[PDB]
Amino acid sequence: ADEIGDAAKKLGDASYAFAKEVDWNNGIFLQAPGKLQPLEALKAIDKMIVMGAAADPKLLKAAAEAHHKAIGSVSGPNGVTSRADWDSVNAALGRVIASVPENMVMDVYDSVSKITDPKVPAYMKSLVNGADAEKAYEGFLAFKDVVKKSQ
Amino acid sequence: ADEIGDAAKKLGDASYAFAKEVDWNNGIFLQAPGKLQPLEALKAIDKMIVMGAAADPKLLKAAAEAHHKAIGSVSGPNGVTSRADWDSVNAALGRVIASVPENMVMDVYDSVSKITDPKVPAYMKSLVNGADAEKAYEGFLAFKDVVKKSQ
Ligand SMILES: CCCCCCCCCCCCCCCCCC(=O)OC[C@H](CO[C@@H]1O[C@H](CO[C@H]2O[C@H](CO)[C@H](O)[C@H](O)[C@H]2O)[C@H](O)[C@H](O)[C@H]1O)OC(=O)CCCCCCCCCCCCCCCCC
Ligand SMILES: CCCCCCCCCCCCCCCCCC(=O)OC[C@H](CO[C@@H]1O[C@H](CO[C@H]2O[C@H](CO)[C@H](O)[C@H](O)[C@H]2O)[C@H](O)[C@H](O)[C@H]1O)OC(=O)CCCCCCCCCCCCCCCCC
Ligand code: BCL
Ligand code: BCL
Ligand SMILES: CC(=O)O[C@H]1CC(C)(C)C(=C=C/C(C)=C/C=C/C=C/C=C(C)/C=C2C=C(/C=C/[C@@]34O[C@]3(C)C[C@@H](O)CC4(C)C)C(=O)O/2)[C@](C)(O)C1
Ligand SMILES: CC(=O)O[C@H]1CC(C)(C)C(=C=C/C(C)=C/C=C/C=C/C=C(C)/C=C2C=C(/C=C/[C@@]34O[C@]3(C)C[C@@H](O)CC4(C)C)C(=O)O/2)[C@](C)(O)C1
Ligand SMILES: CC(=O)O[C@H]1CC(C)(C)C(=C=C/C(C)=C/C=C/C=C/C=C(C)/C=C2C=C(/C=C/[C@@]34O[C@]3(C)C[C@@H](O)CC4(C)C)C(=O)O/2)[C@](C)(O)C1
Ligand SMILES: CC(=O)O[C@H]1CC(C)(C)C(=C=C/C(C)=C/C=C/C=C/C=C(C)/C=C2C=C(/C=C/[C@@]34O[C@]3(C)C[C@@H](O)CC4(C)C)C(=O)O/2)[C@](C)(O)C1
Ligand SMILES: CC(=O)O[C@H]1CC(C)(C)C(=C=C/C(C)=C/C=C/C=C/C=C(C)/C=C2C=C(/C=C/[C@@]34O[C@]3(C)C[C@@H](O)CC4(C)C)C(=O)O/2)[C@](C)(O)C1
Ligand SMILES: CC(=O)O[C@H]1CC(C)(C)C(=C=C/C(C)=C/C=C/C=C/C=C(C)/C=C2C=C(/C=C/[C@@]34O[C@]3(C)C[C@@H](O)CC4(C)C)C(=O)O/2)[C@](C)(O)C1
Ligand SMILES: CC(=O)O[C@H]1CC(C)(C)C(=C=C/C(C)=C/C=C/C=C/C=C(C)/C=C2C=C(/C=C/[C@@]34O[C@]3(C)C[C@@H](O)CC4(C)C)C(=O)O/2)[C@](C)(O)C1
Ligand SMILES: CC(=O)O[C@H]1CC(C)(C)C(=C=C/C(C)=C/C=C/C=C/C=C(C)/C=C2C=C(/C=C/[C@@]34O[C@]3(C)C[C@@H](O)CC4(C)C)C(=O)O/2)[C@](C)(O)C1
Ligand SMILES: [Cl-]
Ligand SMILES: [Cl-]
Ligand SMILES: [Cl-]
Ligand SMILES: [Cl-]
Ligand SMILES: [K+]
Ligand SMILES: [K+]
Ligand code: NA
Ligand code: NA
Repeated sequence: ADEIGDAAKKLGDASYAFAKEVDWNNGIFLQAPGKLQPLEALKAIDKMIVMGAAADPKLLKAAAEAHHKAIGSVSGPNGVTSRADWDSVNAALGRVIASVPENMVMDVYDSVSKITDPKVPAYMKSLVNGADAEKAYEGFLAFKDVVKKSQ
Repeated sequence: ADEIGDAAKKLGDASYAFAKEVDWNNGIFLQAPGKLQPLEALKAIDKMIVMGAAADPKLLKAAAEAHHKAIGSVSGPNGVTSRADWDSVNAALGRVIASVPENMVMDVYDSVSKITDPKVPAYMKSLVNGADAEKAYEGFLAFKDVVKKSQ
């Protein structure tokens, strides 16, 4: 047990209503988030490869194992994993994020934001309950504070 | 140095003409290979997650580092990496493949083949020189024989 684990459980309370509302079987997630810009997208992938090469190998392994288990408990019409496995996933990703320097995480965020059309967040939000999306994001802000303290 | 490394250099001789011919900046690679079938595709991704969780963490790390270096040497109008970095990539992936049981690798191959439309290989081949694609594949057959012997 650790503090990211505890923080993940508060994140779930804040965000699992939102996770149940997203239709995870929508084909839209395979689409570029706006115009496909292969050269800019390669830049964003390079930043993620750098981050992955720097991330703790055991925490990467655990994150994969948590997603395999989360695939096993998908149910309902939107393909949502169980609440326990949602929390498991979020804690294991928080530990990966904490295992690399802050600059590597911001470089993925900035490099992806460059290729994301400004309409994409509001479009996604419009498909779920907006209050539950707000509550999920406020959850995320509290969670990343604990992550940063282990980082 | 190892035998997969040596085998990668013979693979490059056989396959780098083909790699120069693929237009790696084509947007088509983001598309599903045929009809998007989210539930079947999740099955194929689950098999890759299982394989990744079982793969040697150091060899996964080295494979990411080799792709970061290969992104650095992209040139020309098709986005092809250098010949040296092509070989580097192929040897590092061969080592990952050798670090897990044969069944995990076949389960990814079978689970992806299930979602790949039968026209997709011939369509891809039609965009390059067909003899060089054949030579690249015969390379791959010789390479996977060395991989299997380290596996
Ligand atoms: C096949 C090859 C591989 C293909 C895939 C690889 C590439 C993947 C690219 C596609 C994924 C991108 C689309 C994701 C959209 C979700 C992000 C979002 O909705 O974000 C919404 C926000 C909204 O903006 C925020 O809005 C906030 C509003 O808060 C206010 O209001 C709030 C509640 O409303 C709270 O009350 C809060 O306290 C109050 O401050 C603040 O103003 C913030 O400053 C502002 O940042 O937009 C932002 O962050 C701006 C940037 C948006 C995009 C940034 C990306 C975010 C995630 C990047 C990391 C990885 C993603 C890919 C990796 C794949 C995984 C392995
Ligand atoms: C954003 C979320 C993430 C998105 C992406 C995740 C999912 C990705 C799915 C999209 C990628 C799939 C499309 C790839 C097509 C390339 C495969 C191919 O052209 O293959 C062509 C072959 C042609 O068939 C072969 O044809 C051969 C012909 O050989 C003959 O002829 C030859 C030369 O012509 C030689 O002479 C030889 O000696 C002689 O035997 C033999 O008959 C073989 O038995 C037969 O298998 O089709 C086959 O294998 C049949 C199966 C074809 C598809 C199988 C997949 C292959 C690769 C799977 C592994 C990973 C891919 C995804 C992972 C992502 C990476 C991290
Ligand atoms: C071995 C490594 C792991 C893995 C490592 C990572 C890492 C590392 C990250 C992702 C993130 C994401 N992964 Mg993952 N991921 C894996 C397996 C999967 C599988 C699968 C089939 O198993 C799927 C479908 C996905 C899907 C996703 C997306 C939901 C998301 C990227 C788009 C995004 O930002 O949407 C928006 C994201 C969500 C809807 C997820 C929940 C986010 C928070 C907790 C709550 C909602 C807040 C707010 C409303 C919306 C997001 C705004 C912010 C700017 C964060 N991953 C593998 C097994 N994944 C990224 C992410 O979520 O970025 C924010 C991320 O940082
Ligand atoms: C950390 C892990 C690694 C990684 C791990 C893997 C693993 C593991 C595999 C892939 C494979 C692939 N990866 Mg990779 N990959 C990474 C980074 C990338 C990046 C990036 C921007 O850095 C890109 C663009 C890609 C692109 C690709 C595709 C070319 C390919 C999956 C589709 C396919 O089978 O096409 C067909 C493939 C090619 C055109 C590549 C060369 C194949 C051989 C050597 C020569 C051509 C033979 C023949 C003509 C065509 C293929 C037929 C066969 C059935 C093999 N990877 C990261 C950093 N990648 C898979 C693959 O190639 O399956 C065959 C695979 O097994
Ligand atoms: C081989 C292998 O290992 O694969 C694994 C590798 C990983 C990395 C581990 C992995 C993973 C995680 C991944 C890739 C997550 C990807 C997330 C992508 C989210 C995409 C989104 C949000 C896309 C869009 C596109 C939109 C377009 C919207 C618009 O066009 C619309 C409609 C109408 C227009 O008029 C206006 C518009 C509004 C502009 C939108 O609104 O959103 C996974 C899945 O495990 C597979
Ligand atoms: C060895 C091996 O296998 O490697 C493989 C390993 C993987 C894992 C499979 C792999 C991969 C994927 C990777 C690394 C994905 C990385 C994802 C990073 C996500 C980062 C996020 C969300 C960052 C942020 C930053 C934010 C900042 C928000 C704020 O600052 C803002 C705007 C304004 C402020 O006022 C307040 C604020 C709120 C502070 C935010 O909101 O979000 C890869 C590439 O395949 C390699
Ligand atoms: C088709 C289908 O059915 O797919 C099914 C597939 C599954 C797997 C079963 C499934 C599922 C679950 C999924 C996808 C869950 C996704 C979770 C994503 C979690 C992402 C996390 C936590 C990311 C971050 C990024 C962080 C960044 C933090 C910082 O940068 C920030 C901000 C500010 C800096 O100053 C300091 C900092 C600390 C650096 C962080 O702290 O955290 C589902 C729903 O069932 C769908
Ligand atoms: C070859 C093949 O087929 O592979 C298949 C493999 C799979 C794995 C089966 C597959 C898949 C599934 C995938 C990747 C799923 C990824 C899902 C990502 C979902 C992202 C969502 C919901 C994003 C948002 C963003 C939002 C933003 C809301 C806000 O910012 C807004 C507006 C303003 C403020 O209020 C703050 C805010 C509240 C922050 C929101 O509210 O939500 C797929 C696609 O089938 C392809
Ligand atoms: C977040 C993160 O970590 O992301 C990283 C995660 C990874 C896993 C490390 C990673 C990687 C590797 C990946 C995903 C490789 C994906 C390869 C996909 C190849 C896709 C192909 C071939 C798609 C198609 C679609 C076709 C459609 C063809 C047709 O429709 C056409 C035209 C005409 C129709 O009439 C008939 C038809 C012929 C049927 C086709 O012929 O081919 C990467 C890139 O590093 C990003
Ligand atoms: C901890 C962590 O970060 O995990 C992350 C790590 C990654 C790496 C980023 C990640 C990932 C991606 C993974 C595992 C991708 C796996 C790719 C596997 C590819 C397999 C291939 C090509 C297999 C084959 C089998 C073949 C068989 C061909 C033949 O039998 C046939 C037909 C007929 C015979 O007569 C002759 C024959 C020729 C013998 C072939 O031709 O090809 C993931 C999921 O994101 C998790
Ligand atoms: C947008 C853009 O510019 O992107 C740029 C991005 C880059 C990275 C810079 C770039 C590049 C390089 C790239 C993608 C290279 C891809 C290489 C893929 C290599 C895949 C390999 C070796 C896969 C396998 C699978 C194997 C399976 C073997 C077996 O199953 C088989 C068969 C039979 C079983 O009985 C025994 C077995 C042993 C289990 C194996 O042996 O090997 C490029 C070209 O510049 C494009
Ligand atoms: C959000 C966003 O934008 O992300 C972006 C991120 C990136 C990384 C920038 C990006 C990218 C690039 C990607 C994934 C590239 C993947 C390339 C895969 C290429 C696959 C090819 C060539 C496959 C084939 C298969 C062939 C088969 C030939 C044969 O079987 C045939 C017929 C018959 C026999 O003769 C045997 C044979 C000879 C075996 C062939 O000949 O070739 C993209 C797409 O821009 C999206
Ligand atoms: Cl506890
Ligand atoms: Cl571009
Ligand atoms: Cl040598
Ligand atoms: Cl389906
Ligand atoms: K479970
Ligand atoms: K180089
Ligand atoms: Na460790
Ligand atoms: Na090792």
